[PDB]
Amino acid sequence: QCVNLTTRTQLPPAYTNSFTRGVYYPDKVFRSSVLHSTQDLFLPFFSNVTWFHAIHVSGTKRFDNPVLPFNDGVYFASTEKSNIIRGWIFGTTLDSKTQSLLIVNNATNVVIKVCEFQFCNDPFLGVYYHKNNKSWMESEFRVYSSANNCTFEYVSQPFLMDLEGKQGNFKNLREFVFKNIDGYFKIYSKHTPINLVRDLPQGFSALEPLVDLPIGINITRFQTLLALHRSYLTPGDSSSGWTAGAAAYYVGYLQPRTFLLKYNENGTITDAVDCALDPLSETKCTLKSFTVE
Amino acid sequence: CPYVLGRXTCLXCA
Amino acid sequence: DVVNQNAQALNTLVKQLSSNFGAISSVLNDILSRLDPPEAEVQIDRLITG
Amino acid sequence: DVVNQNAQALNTLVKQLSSNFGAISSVLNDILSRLDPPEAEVQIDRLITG
Amino acid sequence: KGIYQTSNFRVQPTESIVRFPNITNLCPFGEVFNATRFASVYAWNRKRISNCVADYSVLYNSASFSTFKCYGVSPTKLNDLCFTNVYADSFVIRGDEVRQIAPGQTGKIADYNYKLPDDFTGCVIAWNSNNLDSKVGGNYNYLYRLFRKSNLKPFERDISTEIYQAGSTPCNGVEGFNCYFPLQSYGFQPTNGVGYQPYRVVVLSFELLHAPATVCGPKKSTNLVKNKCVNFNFNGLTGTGVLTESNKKFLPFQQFGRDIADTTDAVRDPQTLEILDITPCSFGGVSVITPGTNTS
Amino acid sequence: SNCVADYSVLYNSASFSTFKCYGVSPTKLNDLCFTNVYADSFVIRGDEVR
Ligand SMILES: CCCCCCCCCCCCCCCCCC(=O)O
Ligand SMILES: *[C@@H]1O[C@H](CO)[C@@H](O)[C@H](O)[C@H]1NC(C)=O
Ligand SMILES: *[C@@H]1O[C@H](CO)[C@@H](O)[C@H](O)[C@H]1NC(C)=O
Ligand SMILES: *[C@@H]1O[C@H](CO)[C@@H](O)[C@H](O)[C@H]1NC(C)=O
Ligand SMILES: *Cc1nc(C*)nc(C*)n1
Repeated sequence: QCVNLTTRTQLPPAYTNSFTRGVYYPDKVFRSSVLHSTQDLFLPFFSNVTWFHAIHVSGTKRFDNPVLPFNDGVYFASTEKSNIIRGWIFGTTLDSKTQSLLIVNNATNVVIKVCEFQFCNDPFLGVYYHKNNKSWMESEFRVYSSANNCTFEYVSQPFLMDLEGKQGNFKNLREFVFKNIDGYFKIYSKHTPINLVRDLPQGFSALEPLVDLPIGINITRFQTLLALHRSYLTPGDSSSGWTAGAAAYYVGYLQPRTFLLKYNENGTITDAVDCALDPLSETKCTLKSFTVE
Repeated sequence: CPYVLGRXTCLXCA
Repeated sequence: DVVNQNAQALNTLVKQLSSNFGAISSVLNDILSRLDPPEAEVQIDRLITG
Repeated sequence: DVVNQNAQALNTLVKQLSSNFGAISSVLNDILSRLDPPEAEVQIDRLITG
Repeated sequence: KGIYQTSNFRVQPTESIVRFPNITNLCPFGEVFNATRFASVYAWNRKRISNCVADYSVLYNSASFSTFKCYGVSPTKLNDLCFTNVYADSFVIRGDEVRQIAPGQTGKIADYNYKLPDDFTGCVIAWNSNNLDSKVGGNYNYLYRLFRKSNLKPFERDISTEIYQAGSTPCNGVEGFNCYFPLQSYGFQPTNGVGYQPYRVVVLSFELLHAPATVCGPKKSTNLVKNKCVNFNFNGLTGTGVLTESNKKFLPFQQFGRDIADTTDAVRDPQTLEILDITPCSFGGVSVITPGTNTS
Repeated sequence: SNCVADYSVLYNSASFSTFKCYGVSPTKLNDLCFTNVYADSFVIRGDEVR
């Protein structure tokens, strides 16, 4: 059932730099040792991306799951150590009057559904820590109150998913590009092992294509689903007796841009030029070379 | 008829 | 004569934008405001080639 | 500069085989394996002109 | 007398090669074109088709299609190709609204119910179904969206039932004067004239010769020969050249490889997943020296 | 003359069997203005509709 969370500490939003991220494979065609120019919905180089935290200093307490616009596609970056970001919510009004897309990982399966969900104001998943067994077990799944008259459903193969709330450094970076073109929800993704404390790291990673879902719906807003922690160390009711594991995620927006990608000898995209960034990069794209005399 | 004439999905009836 | 030849070449290049080149019009925006992108694309391709 | 200009001209001539010239594709074999001889004649005529 | 250039040295192909994936099942023509029930046009049904052979000649006993129009591909090539991801959109419309299942069309169905993209690759199939979807008292189970505030985007499905404000007074979620339910019933009767009779529409959408393909036509694959100039047919992509072993490492979502001229010079063989390099057989210029045809 | 060409009000009661526009795409018909509009109405048989 829908639980409105409390004990949130209000801070101003944070912003960071995207550097040279968000580049994905534009097609499914092998090229090697080439410099290929293409125009697509890309995240521009050195973009002002929005930064959202999940932290319990205890002493600010941030659990950021706002409703953001979708625009022409979304770049999503998640720096995590222990499995906090579980999926997303896509739609227009996010109630029973319209059709919406749920992508979720409920620690056993990956559920992709397209239905008229009556979404909660504060949707989240939950892990409970048991002192008497030293185990982290999934307890709560409060995303929607109803799901009626609906078309697309997918449940993946079962798996056992690690839910221990580890401490230290952010160990995994997961980057996604979401597009909604001609009734197709295109998801591009890449995972990278990292070791850092905060902020979005600089570097290049080419997002290989993950899936295309024929959902056929209208999408203007989206919302990330996070998982909180409850234990004997966090007493109270359902609204207040909770804590947040540390995670960060970063949101950027794609626009139609012309990029110059570099395929090396193995066929992997290793570098890119954003031709509309500065006149130096426009000269780089005109020269079809990364080096300017 | 699922609805009367003029109502529901039978607005354009008669 | 050199100055006149260069100015005449530039003015001919400007005046050649009024040709149709076998398309239905010479204005890009008049083609784009009367045709959907499939039927517009043929006329835009004719203007591009010309 | 002479060697560089000649090699650049030949490489530009090779690289211009990737253009569509208003046709549906740049590969002859992809056009020929998806169309009958009439519409393939149209697309190959566009490629031949380019 | 002199020396004259001629045509370059060309080598002709020796045999023909067809390489298609190992697929044995036939495509569900009975489940798609002979289903017991069809969806409404506002809630049109999309079905994914994979791992089968598109032998549409088995439709020839029981199809009788009145409309069959393909857009990105000639019909006579349909037996020689492979299709990557195939979707079948099934619905029922009026006879007069079949012409609205073309791209770049306006009308009630094309704006509020079902829209095709401007770059549409696939085939629209429509046939009369007055003997199935019509009854004597009138069949009113097929609905269409009559009222909407904006046109649909391509391949977008709207199943909302919000009350449409047709005038200036707000509806407040209830119907009445100038406040109408957006879905309306088709009136299907056997005595209706043609154009007021039900028509079943199946729209097949696919993408050709750029991705790995899984649905393929009724072509028998041959043996894979190498180191010789042959005519090849890899997953519907034809051509001529010499096929050799390659050290290219294809990513799992890739099927073809292209060079700087954007011609296909690498391919993954669909039966045995090995990377082959395609190299054209014609190579090398030829000149001829003569002392004159008059002299000798 | 002097009216708004809102043809969506025809969606209630028309059910046209032939609708073919020649100098203009149908999807552009909501975005344009028309100068010298004439309607020629008559009755034929079906085989002469082509
Ligand atoms: C069951 C759906 C299979 C879809 C296969 C992918 C598309 C390949 C082409 C199929 C053509 C559809 C049937 C055409 C029948 C034409 C017969 C006629 O003209 O009377
Ligand atoms: C949660 O908050 C929203 C908006 O403030 C409200 O509409 C809803 O009724 C609340 N739900 C509960 C269970 O308090
Ligand atoms: C996760 O979701 C799937 C699909 O609804 C369900 O079968 C499974 O039991 C769920 N697992 C948990 C732990 O809730
Ligand atoms: C999509 O949703 C937005 C907001 O609800 C709406 O303004 C827009 O018209 C919708 N798009 C279509 C094609 O209906
Ligand atoms: C029986 C019936 N039903 C509908 C929806 N409409 C008419 C005219 N009649």
